[PDB]
Amino acid sequence: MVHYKLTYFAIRGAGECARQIFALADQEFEDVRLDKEQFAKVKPDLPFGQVPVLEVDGKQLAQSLAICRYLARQFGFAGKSTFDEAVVDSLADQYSDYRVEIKSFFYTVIGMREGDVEQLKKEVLLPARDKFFGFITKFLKKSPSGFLVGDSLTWVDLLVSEHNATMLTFVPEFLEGYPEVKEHMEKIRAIPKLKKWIETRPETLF
Amino acid sequence: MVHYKLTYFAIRGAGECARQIFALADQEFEDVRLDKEQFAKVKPDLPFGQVPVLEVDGKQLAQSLAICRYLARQFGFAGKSTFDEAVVDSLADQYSDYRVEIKSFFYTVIGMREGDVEQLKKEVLLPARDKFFGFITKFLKKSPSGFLVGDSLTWVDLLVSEHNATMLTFVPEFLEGYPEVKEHMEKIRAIPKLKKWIETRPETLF
Repeated sequence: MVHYKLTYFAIRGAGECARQIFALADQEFEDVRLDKEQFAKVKPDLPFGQVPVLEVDGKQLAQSLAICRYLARQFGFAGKSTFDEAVVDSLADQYSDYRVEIKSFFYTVIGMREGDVEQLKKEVLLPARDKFFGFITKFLKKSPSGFLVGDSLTWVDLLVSEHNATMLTFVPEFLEGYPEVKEHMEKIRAIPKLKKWIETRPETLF
Repeated sequence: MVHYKLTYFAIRGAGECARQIFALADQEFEDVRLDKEQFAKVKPDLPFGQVPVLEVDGKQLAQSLAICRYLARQFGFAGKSTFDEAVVDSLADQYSDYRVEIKSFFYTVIGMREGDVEQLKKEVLLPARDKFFGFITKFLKKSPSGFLVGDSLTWVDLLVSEHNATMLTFVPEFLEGYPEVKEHMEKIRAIPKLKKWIETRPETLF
């Protein structure tokens, strides 16, 4: 069959969505986890000199979003129509904008950058999250099934549920003003094959 | 009969790549260009409070990339295989990473934010275009046909060529060490249905 290989760091981060799609599909893949120094050696061979990279039968595909969308389409977690597919897409991009907003908080909290936590929480993380969650919860309120688009799992469900789960580990009161978002993170993560993966996957933080 | 409406500002920006596919596909649409006050009355009703928004028989879709991809799939400008569609997706995502890096210089020229144009250009813009252009050149040099993916026009071809033409009007030597980038811009813009649009669309600053 198709051979899949995902090359990324030894964290969840931007590789985890792919992993979560594979586990939802019962799809074997080679899960290759690099440290900093091995990234430095292989990166000139990557399409944009960056991880995560997906090879399918040796053919490279980079960019988490493009990878996550591709695998979802292959295994039917993209949306049930091309329009719902675009809607999934639009939420995943809104999520990414958010992530750009908070890049200075996250990289400080994960100990990879210099800065003041509580202050970067106040001025950068909490605003950015309010806007993002404000929009996310409108989608959730118009969804009786609890999934972000339609009434079936799509790849954004994973992006957002997994990020929230990670955040709680750094910011215990992250879901404070947002009961729907919390309900969503628990609904997605209790999906048996996903649940199995969260239990068995390598343990990192973030 | 499918009715399309594009809602955006009186500006090229995030709306234009949608407009260009509509030009290539010979597809009628309502080009709705709003001002400050108009946007503000409508803002609460947009899915993430932002334009561009596309209405497809009344269904809203936000986020420029989600929008262009969806349009591209409809009219055969997305890629020839779902993998190629992935690779186009990833160059679009790289393009946007590069727009995030250059934001600071972009809002300065545009007269949106403060900051020095000698500084920001040397320090932010040109090293970022250097990184990015090496990528685009690599895909170009891999292509016998001139497009960035495959032997056919794709929607990242439109985003990349429209940004270069735009940047060219703030930075006269953006593109000086980069003949194949220039040839790509010239080649995409000469496509007759797109040429006619560039010549007939309203003239705006950006």
